[PDB]
Amino acid sequence: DKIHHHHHHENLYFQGMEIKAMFRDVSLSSRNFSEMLSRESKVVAALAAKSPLMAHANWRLKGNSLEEATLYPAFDADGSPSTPALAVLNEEQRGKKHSASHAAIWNGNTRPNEGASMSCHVSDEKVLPDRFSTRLGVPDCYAKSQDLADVVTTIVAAFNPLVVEASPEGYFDKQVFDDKPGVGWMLYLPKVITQQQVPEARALIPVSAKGKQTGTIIVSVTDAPFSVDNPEHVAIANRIEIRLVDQDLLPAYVDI
Repeated sequence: DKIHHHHHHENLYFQGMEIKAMFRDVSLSSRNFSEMLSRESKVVAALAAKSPLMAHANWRLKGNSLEEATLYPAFDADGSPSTPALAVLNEEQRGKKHSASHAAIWNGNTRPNEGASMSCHVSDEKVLPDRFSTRLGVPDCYAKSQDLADVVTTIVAAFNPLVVEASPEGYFDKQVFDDKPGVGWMLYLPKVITQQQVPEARALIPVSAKGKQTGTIIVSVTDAPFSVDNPEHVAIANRIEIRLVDQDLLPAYVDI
């Protein structure tokens, strides 16, 4: 109900798909809202191609209430960051030296399972990694793995991350290593990962950029939408996690 439009509800448990990325951009500040919203606009564009409910015009800033969460559109008609949105983010940042959510937006849809939201977490000290996350909702029978791969590749091109995790909420309690990233439905790593290294993987999608393979998306399930309630989906994602660690391909969260 308030999972997408309220600011702090991103810390609460919900039923839906979650794509979490960790990156290190030494040129990105926590006050550079224009660059944050422009990167989010690229991710929104990938979602808008799949569903009309994700169109840029519908997206709004998050708020402390449903009323102020529907007042400010995130983008202009062309998809660029809107000035009213940048004006609000600059005023809320004023004085506040510490914030756990930057450029937090939602698709303005309050209907169950029809909503979506995303936010950035930029650290100015750059000792801890920067973060980006997006929440979409429970995948139905018409949820193709290629559609999720397209959204992950767009996030890789927009943030050049060190890791992207894609899994339904609640998979973290089911992953083999709690100190290392989970495979879930998909896992992106900025390394060339082959069939010989991970023979359990149902798909290994190469991600290319600047004239070479930048990384690989590891897919556990390709026949149906990944379900945390399906013990077969969890067991194969768990086997892939064990395989990746056995060959020192899976880093610890603290080491990222």
